[PDB]
Amino acid sequence: RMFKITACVPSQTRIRTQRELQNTYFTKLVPYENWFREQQRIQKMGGKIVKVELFTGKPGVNTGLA
Amino acid sequence: SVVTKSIVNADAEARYLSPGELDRIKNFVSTGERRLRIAQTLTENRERIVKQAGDQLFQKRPDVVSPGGNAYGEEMTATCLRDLDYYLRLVTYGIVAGDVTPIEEIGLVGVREMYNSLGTPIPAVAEGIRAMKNVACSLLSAEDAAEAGSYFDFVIGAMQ
Amino acid sequence: SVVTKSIVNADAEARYLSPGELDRIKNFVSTGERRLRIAQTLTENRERIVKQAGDQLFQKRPDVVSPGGNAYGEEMTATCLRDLDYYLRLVTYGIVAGDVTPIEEIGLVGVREMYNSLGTPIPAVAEGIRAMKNVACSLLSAEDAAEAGSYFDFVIGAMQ
Amino acid sequence: SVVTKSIVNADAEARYLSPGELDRIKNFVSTGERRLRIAQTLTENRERIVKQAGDQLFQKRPDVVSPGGNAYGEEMTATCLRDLDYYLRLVTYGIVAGDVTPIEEIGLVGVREMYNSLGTPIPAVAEGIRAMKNVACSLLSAEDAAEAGSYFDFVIGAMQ
Amino acid sequence: SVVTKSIVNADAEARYLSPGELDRIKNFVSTGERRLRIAQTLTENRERIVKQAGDQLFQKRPDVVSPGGNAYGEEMTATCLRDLDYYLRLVTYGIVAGDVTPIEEIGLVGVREMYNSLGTPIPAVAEGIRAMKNVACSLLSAEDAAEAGSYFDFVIGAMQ
Amino acid sequence: DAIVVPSFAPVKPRLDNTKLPLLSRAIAEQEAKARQADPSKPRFIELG
Amino acid sequence: MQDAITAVINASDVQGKYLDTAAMEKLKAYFATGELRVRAASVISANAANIVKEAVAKSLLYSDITRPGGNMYTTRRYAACIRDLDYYLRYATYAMLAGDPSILDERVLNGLKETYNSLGVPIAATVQAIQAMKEVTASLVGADAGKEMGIYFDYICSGLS
Amino acid sequence: MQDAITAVINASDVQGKYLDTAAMEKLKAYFATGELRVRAASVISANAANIVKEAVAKSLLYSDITRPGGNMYTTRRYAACIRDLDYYLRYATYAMLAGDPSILDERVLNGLKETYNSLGVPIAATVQAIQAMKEVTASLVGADAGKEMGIYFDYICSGLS
Amino acid sequence: MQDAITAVINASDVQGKYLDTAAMEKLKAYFATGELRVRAASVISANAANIVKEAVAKSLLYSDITRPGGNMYTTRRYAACIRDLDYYLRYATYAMLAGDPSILDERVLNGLKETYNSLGVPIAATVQAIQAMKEVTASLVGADAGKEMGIYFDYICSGLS
Amino acid sequence: MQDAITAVINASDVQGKYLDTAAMEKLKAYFATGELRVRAASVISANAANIVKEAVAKSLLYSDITRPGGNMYTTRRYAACIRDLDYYLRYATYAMLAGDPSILDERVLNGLKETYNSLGVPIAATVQAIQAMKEVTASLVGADAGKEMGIYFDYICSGLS
Amino acid sequence: MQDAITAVINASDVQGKYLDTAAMEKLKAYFATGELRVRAASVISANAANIVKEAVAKSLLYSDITRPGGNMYTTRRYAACIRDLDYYLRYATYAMLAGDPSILDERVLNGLKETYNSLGVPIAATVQAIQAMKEVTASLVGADAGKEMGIYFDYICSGLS
Ligand SMILES: *[C@H](C)[C@H]1/C(=C/c2[nH]c(/C=C3N=C(/C=C4\NC(=O)C(CC)=C4C)C(C)=C\3CCC(=O)O)c(CCC(=O)O)c2C)NC(=O)[C@@H]1C
Ligand SMILES: *[C@H](C)[C@H]1/C(=C/c2[nH]c(/C=C3N=C(/C=C4\NC(=O)C(CC)=C4C)C(C)=C\3CCC(=O)O)c(CCC(=O)O)c2C)NC(=O)[C@@H]1C
Ligand SMILES: *[C@H](C)[C@H]1/C(=C/c2[nH]c(/C=C3N=C(/C=C4\NC(=O)C(CC)=C4C)C(C)=C\3CCC(=O)O)c(CCC(=O)O)c2C)NC(=O)[C@@H]1C
Ligand SMILES: *[C@H](C)[C@H]1/C(=C/c2[nH]c(/C=C3N=C(/C=C4\NC(=O)C(CC)=C4C)C(C)=C\3CCC(=O)O)c(CCC(=O)O)c2C)NC(=O)[C@@H]1C
Ligand SMILES: *[C@H](C)[C@H]1/C(=C/c2[nH]c(/C=C3N=C(/C=C4\NC(=O)C(CC)=C4C)C(C)=C\3CCC(=O)O)c(CCC(=O)O)c2C)NC(=O)[C@@H]1C
Ligand SMILES: *[C@H](C)[C@H]1/C(=C/c2[nH]c(/C=C3N=C(/C=C4\NC(=O)C(CC)=C4C)C(C)=C\3CCC(=O)O)c(CCC(=O)O)c2C)NC(=O)[C@@H]1C
Ligand SMILES: *[C@H](C)[C@H]1/C(=C/c2[nH]c(/C=C3N=C(/C=C4\NC(=O)C(CC)=C4C)C(C)=C\3CCC(=O)O)c(CCC(=O)O)c2C)NC(=O)[C@@H]1C
Ligand SMILES: *[C@H](C)[C@H]1/C(=C/c2[nH]c(/C=C3N=C(/C=C4\NC(=O)C(CC)=C4C)C(C)=C\3CCC(=O)O)c(CCC(=O)O)c2C)NC(=O)[C@@H]1C
Ligand SMILES: CCC1=C(C)/C(=C/C2=NC(=C\c3[nH]c(/C=C4\NC(=O)[C@H](C)[C@H]4CC)c(C)c3CCC(=O)O)/C(CCC(=O)O)=C2C)NC1=O
Ligand SMILES: CCC1=C(C)/C(=C/C2=NC(=C\c3[nH]c(/C=C4\NC(=O)[C@H](C)[C@H]4CC)c(C)c3CCC(=O)O)/C(CCC(=O)O)=C2C)NC1=O
Repeated sequence: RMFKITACVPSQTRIRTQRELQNTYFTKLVPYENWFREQQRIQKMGGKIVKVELFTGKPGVNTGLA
Repeated sequence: SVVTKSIVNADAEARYLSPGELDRIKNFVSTGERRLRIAQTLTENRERIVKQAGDQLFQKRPDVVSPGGNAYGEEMTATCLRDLDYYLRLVTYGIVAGDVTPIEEIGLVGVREMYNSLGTPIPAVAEGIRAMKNVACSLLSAEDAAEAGSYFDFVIGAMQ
Repeated sequence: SVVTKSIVNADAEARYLSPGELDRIKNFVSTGERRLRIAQTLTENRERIVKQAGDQLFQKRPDVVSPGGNAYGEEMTATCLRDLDYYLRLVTYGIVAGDVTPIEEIGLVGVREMYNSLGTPIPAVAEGIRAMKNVACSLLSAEDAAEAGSYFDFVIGAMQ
Repeated sequence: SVVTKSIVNADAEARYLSPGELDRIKNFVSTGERRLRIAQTLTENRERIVKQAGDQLFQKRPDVVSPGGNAYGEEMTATCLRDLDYYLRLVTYGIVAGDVTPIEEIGLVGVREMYNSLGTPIPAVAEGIRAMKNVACSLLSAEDAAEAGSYFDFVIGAMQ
Repeated sequence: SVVTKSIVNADAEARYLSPGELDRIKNFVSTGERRLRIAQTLTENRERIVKQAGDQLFQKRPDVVSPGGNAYGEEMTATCLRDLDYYLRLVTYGIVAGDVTPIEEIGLVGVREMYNSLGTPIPAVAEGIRAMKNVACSLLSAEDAAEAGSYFDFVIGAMQ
Repeated sequence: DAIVVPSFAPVKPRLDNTKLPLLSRAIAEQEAKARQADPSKPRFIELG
Repeated sequence: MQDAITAVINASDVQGKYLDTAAMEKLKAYFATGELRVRAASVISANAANIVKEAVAKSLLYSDITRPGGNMYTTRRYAACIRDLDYYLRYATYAMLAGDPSILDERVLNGLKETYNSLGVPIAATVQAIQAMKEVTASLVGADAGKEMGIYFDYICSGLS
Repeated sequence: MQDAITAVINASDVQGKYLDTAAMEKLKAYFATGELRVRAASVISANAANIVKEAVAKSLLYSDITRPGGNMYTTRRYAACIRDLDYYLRYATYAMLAGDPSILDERVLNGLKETYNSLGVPIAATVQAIQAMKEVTASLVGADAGKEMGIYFDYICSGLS
Repeated sequence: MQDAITAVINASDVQGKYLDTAAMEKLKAYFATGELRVRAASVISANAANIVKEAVAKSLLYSDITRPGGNMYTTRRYAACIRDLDYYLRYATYAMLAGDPSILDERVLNGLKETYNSLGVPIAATVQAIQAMKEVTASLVGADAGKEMGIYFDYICSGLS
Repeated sequence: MQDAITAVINASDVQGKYLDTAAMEKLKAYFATGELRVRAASVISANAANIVKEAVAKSLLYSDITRPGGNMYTTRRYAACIRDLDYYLRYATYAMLAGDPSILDERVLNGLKETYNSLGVPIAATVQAIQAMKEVTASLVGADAGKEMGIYFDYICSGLS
Repeated sequence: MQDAITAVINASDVQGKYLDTAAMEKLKAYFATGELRVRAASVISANAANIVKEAVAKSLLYSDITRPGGNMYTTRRYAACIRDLDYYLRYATYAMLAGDPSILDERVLNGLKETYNSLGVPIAATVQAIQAMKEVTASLVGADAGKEMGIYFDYICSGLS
């Protein structure tokens, strides 16, 4: 059940001379198992979670999950 | 704040605060009145601390206020003195907070990049903050002045 | 211990101990004598706490000592009473140390795995430890009972 | 103990303990709890009891503590209080024992010779014990005072 | 003897007698008076030491003199007391010599082999010699008894 | 087929503490002061 | 990721002004309340599992959502629901200890509404359930601490709503 | 001699401190045991002669010791054996009531082994007889009393051997 | 990782006994000494850079080691050498604060021998350098604290050698 | 990783000859025994935790090892010990199902004794424990499947020893 | 191997100093206790076999270890066990005579744990046995000397652990 997510990762830890746009703003497909762990990590990093969609799977399915 | 750091550690391990971490915030809670007192005398004497320390800094390395120095002219010297006031109130925030997280966030990350973009010498900034520390120590009691001095020391180290 | 926890965190941060962390170590050092006395009275009343609390637990949970229960049979009941003695021992260690580090290392980590293999219900174990906390509270003054109660609270919360 | 005294008499008689002797042992068994309670009261009020007794004894015979007296000076007065405390502890032992056997072997055999050698006045020591008896009667229940007074009285007679 | 053992060690390492070894030789010769006196006491009381200690051995180990035992019958018991007599003689020789090499040379090299061939119990012989040592304690003053006791100790230790 | 890092072995320290200089001073002090006379107490000659 | 002290100094920093006596009054009030907060946290932690059990029993159990086709039917979904309630309680006590709602917004409510609607989790039912948690927690911590617990529980309710 | 109470008093005197809580409960243990002790003592006195007779019948009677040349094979020797057994029994009953082995050490077991040895009376035979007397005494006195009487008689037998 | 307190309670735990009075005496001694430890740590933490600077100057400089081909020659290796010296001083003060050398053996000296042999670092030169650190830090913290820092520095020396 | 069939065909593959009749016979034997192998695996899959519990009680409990200082003492160490027994039983059922001990050598017995020596685990006590597991699992699966489980359990013991 | 005097002079030699007043103190203390050490050594030399005999009976006999399958079973292994106890007692008397535990570490406890683990000897059971020896030898030598023997028997126990 891959979740399509859109998120930001502003970082005050350092000022980066190399490219940072790629990591800063991104959309990724995160599987259902990973999403809670990733949600907690990005929320801890303090980035704003702009958007979430259920790219694969169905909103509710008792069995037959991906 | 130490409260913030304790919550962060427990959140990382997905645990409620352990009794020791709870005891830490208890101790800081009782220490709060002392910390507020130290910050209060700093803000009451903010003008005096800034002024004589600034004159001492210019006396120490006059090249800053000499022609060709970054702070040559009354307007330039005024803005640098404004920066000294900025850093002093940063230290007041750190003193009440109990840790250096507010100081770092407000005015440290990228310290070299900011002041070299301005063309200002960071070692000279260090001497200015050192003068502020000395004047602040005079206005603090010796027992209290140890606590404020630690934040000043962190700031000068970060300036370098 | 307070010292071991502070040094662990400072080791990860690669810093000589922060002045605030040293201050906490100072306060723990001064309060150590009160901690030792609290631990002393607990070990002096080891016998009363175990038997009184265990009988409270069996009243609260007659199922465990019933036939078809985990502890039925004087021998099995006695070994559960031993477990209660073990956990009181760990709590006395924790009170002296000042953190849960000894408690969690010695026991209370793989607690669910061990007790699932043994067949005991871990909430029932938690009920027994709660009874121990109540008896110890009665044997302590209100201040002292609060300090010891926190470590008992950590143990029962981890059991659940 | 009373049992010890009965055993000594039986050993001399070369006969098993008499039925009446066993009956008194039974009475001692019954009165063990009451005797222990009285002894606990004396031990609890120990410092105040002998403090008041010392003041009363020095008032009755001021030459014990005056210049040229045996206990002249603070250190020797404290030693006099210790001797009284030795007697008080012996009386508590004897109250627990239910017999004069504990005291007689400690402080009632050769005590006159020892006190004569050091120079302390035997009559004044006896008065001090009497002052203790009055204080104990004040600090104990009426029948508790009667029994404790009896043991105290044997000590006073021994001093004579 | 001490003299011969010192000479043997010096012979092995090819050295003339060291000054300290010469002192020890001189000391042993001078205290030979005490040595002879102790040996004279033991030979004066050869009869009772053997007789009393052997009776104590028989009482402590009834199985040795029981039927179907090594000492059954007056003839065998006479030989058993003869063995104890031999060992006391060796002990007196050892006291005179100042060393245990005469005792070992005569009667501790192969005692297990000889006694097992005879059927005699080696631990029982050791216990008989222990009885001789205990009898010796009364006969010899405390200072003297320690000196003779060591030779008895070697005999029993080798026997076991 | 060998494991370079099989597992990290615990070590029993060779140097026993309470022999270390600071604790040793403190242990001496607590013992000696306990045996000595006690401040702020009425009876001190009675104690063994 | 802020507490009461961080919020006060950051607000003064946004103004650019130095610490004011009114700001220090806010700090004093938080310090005066600190010990009360700490003991509440210990109680919450020890009884956290029981708080969740009682609240779920009083709010969600023996109802249509646990009945088949109700979004908490199936063991996997039931486990996720109780876990989420556990996390709500833990973050709530973090916020209570801090004395600030910043943690709730930064680490809980962000993306929570978007994810819950994406999976169609019944947001009204969750809000009712955490209200049930709120009264259980109020009983355990006491009235004083319960009022502080209440504002952060209601803050989470607002974010879900 | 000593008692349980007297021995605790002696220990407290050695320590130099007034009655402690530990002293209180040690003394209280003696106080509780007193009822059992005195009842058993009355029984022991009542059946004392029968106890001796039963013990020797169980152990040394109808044996080579009784037969000629067995250290008990005379009217005088037999009377002496019964006498020494009665001496041990009486002092043991004393000591059981007292609760301490000081009485047995001071009187019963002083030089007894050496005197027995020089006479030639068998220490092992006496020890067997003492154990038989202990069995008979425990039966007569009762289970709880037998345990205490066993301890005191054990001191006598062990000291003899 | 262990402390003096943690070591004491762990020893009692291995035996399976609640903290004995002897164990309590050890713990009380550590508490009595804790303030002295905190003071000494405050001192050397402030002077850590100076301690490293003086030790390097006294033993490691103006020698072949810091001239071409000497293992301290090259700025990368010079930075690494002074970094290792601050490592040693920082862990030494951790061990001093703890009152236990378990920190040093668990962290500092686990395979440190092997790393230096691989790298080509001269073990003897490192031992000389930390000996110089020991002299400087002992002078700063005083005699009684210095003999406490001294044992931990010598423990590191022995591990290296 | 190999099984009986894979080993047979690989042995023929090295030669490059097609499967001859003797190789076919070996394959037929494995097919003949396969049905009982499947039944045994299904049986001990059902009783996995119970088998571990029984073996632990049989040899590892109420012994010094689980008493303080014994290496099964401490809750973590108890969990690790039962985890290892779970590992051994699961790999034993893998080897029994395959008909080859290659899994045991490849995934269990390589670097196992050295890790146990470093950890301080008693190899002898582990061997005893899995011997007890062998008894319990043999009883559950039956005698002939018990012979098959036994050879692989013994294989594990030999590797540990 | 060292003794108290050799250790003192070796430490002074390492620090390149004539014997200190504190070093002279340690030497005097050893000389004051020396005659007591000599007397104790004589006592347990005479009773060495008896001490081993009692300790074996008091913890190692009529137990699962000496019953079949318990390592001490078999006459070989019984002889080895009692020989090891004689080794421990003899080296304990060496250490007591010397006044230093260096003998124990250098000749007994080096590799002893490793060999016992390889052999299958129970380190716990040997520790229990030598503690039984400690009790017996303390009774024979006396209380003062028994303390001195204990600080070396415990040293052997700790090495075995
Ligand atoms: C300066 C003219 C103005 C300004 C800038 C400002 N920018 C940021 C943060 C980011 N900027 C970028 C942009 C780039 N990243 C890149 O890699 C490149 C090259 C391809 C560009 C142009 C990104 C990604 C960030 C965010 C991540 C980061 O921190 O780098 C900030 C910080 C905002 C914050 O608080 O987190 C600021 C302040 N600010 C001004 O006032 C000017 C008008
Ligand atoms: C019965 C063998 C054991 C037992 C059970 C017990 N269960 C409950 C309550 C609930 N059980 C469920 C279970 C499920 N929900 C699911 O979706 C599925 C899978 C499809 C399962 C298995 C639920 C949801 C509830 C609560 C709400 C509800 O009914 O929907 C109880 C009552 C709890 C109480 O004591 O208050 C009990 C007792 N009890 C036993 O003794 C057995 C060992
Ligand atoms: C319980 C009151 C209700 C309920 C919940 C339910 N939630 C999910 C799934 C998710 N919930 C979250 C939310 C969080 N993740 C976090 O890390 C945190 C802490 C900051 C929260 C609050 C997420 C990310 C998911 C998806 C991934 C996951 O399961 O973890 C489910 C699962 C849905 C499914 O399996 O398809 C359920 C059932 N359900 C109810 O009926 C209650 C009203
Ligand atoms: C000269 C322009 C400035 C200056 C320098 C100064 N340096 C030192 C001492 C040392 N310098 C080095 C440098 C290097 N080591 C390297 O491996 C490399 C790369 C190849 C370099 C550049 C080193 C190692 C030392 C330490 C001493 C030594 O080499 O043994 C000093 C002496 C410092 C002292 O008091 O001891 C000085 C003065 N000083 C100036 O005024 C110039 C601005
Ligand atoms: C107790 C209130 C409940 C209970 C418990 C119970 N436990 C056991 C058996 C064991 N318990 C332990 C526990 C520990 N080992 C540790 O190292 C620690 C930390 C220091 C702990 C707490 C262990 C190891 C055992 C195994 C036996 C052993 O010790 O050798 C039993 C016996 C189980 C059986 O049937 O065999 C019981 C009954 N039982 C209850 O009813 C209570 C709710
Ligand atoms: C139980 C019968 C005995 C026992 C065991 C014990 N084992 C460990 C630790 C480890 N065991 C292993 C072994 C394996 N790892 C595997 O992946 C597999 C299957 C492929 C096996 C067999 C490993 C790697 C470890 C270390 C890592 C870990 O903790 O898992 C311990 C813990 C030791 C410690 O303190 O760290 C214990 C106690 N203990 C006993 O008393 C039994 C005789
Ligand atoms: C027997 C005819 C004689 C005799 C023997 C006796 N033996 C013991 C005690 C033990 N005997 C053994 C023997 C063995 N252990 C072995 O492993 C083997 C080989 C397989 C043998 C033969 C052991 C170990 C003991 C110790 C007790 C135990 O097993 O735990 C006793 C008891 C000694 C005591 O006082 O404790 C006795 C009496 N006794 C005789 O009278 C016969 C002549
Ligand atoms: C007795 C308490 C326990 C016991 C012992 C046992 N030990 C061995 C074998 C050996 N023991 C040693 C130890 C030493 N060698 C030394 O030189 C010294 C002093 C410096 C010691 C302490 C050694 C080297 C061995 C192996 C060589 C040998 O056989 O001597 C065994 C034999 C094991 C085997 O089967 O081969 C036994 C049985 N056994 C117990 O049950 C007790 C707990
Ligand atoms: C050398 C001197 C000497 C004598 C005489 C002696 C006698 C003697 N008689 C005994 C028994 C006995 N003696 C009698 C005696 C009598 N019953 C009667 O009805 C009659 C009136 C009477 C004899 C005519 C009885 C009945 C017993 C057995 C007691 C019993 O066990 O029930 C016993 C105890 C059993 C035994 O031998 O172990 C002894 C020792 N012992 C001695 O050492
Ligand atoms: C400290 C208290 C005390 C003891 C212990 C004691 C013992 C004692 N037992 C003695 C003799 C004796 N004791 C016995 C006793 C026994 N005969 C047996 O068969 C049994 C094995 C054994 C006891 C049941 C015998 C037979 C004699 C010698 C009697 C004689 O032949 O003259 C003697 C010699 C004097 C005499 O003949 O009575 C003494 C002094 N005396 C004491 O004052």
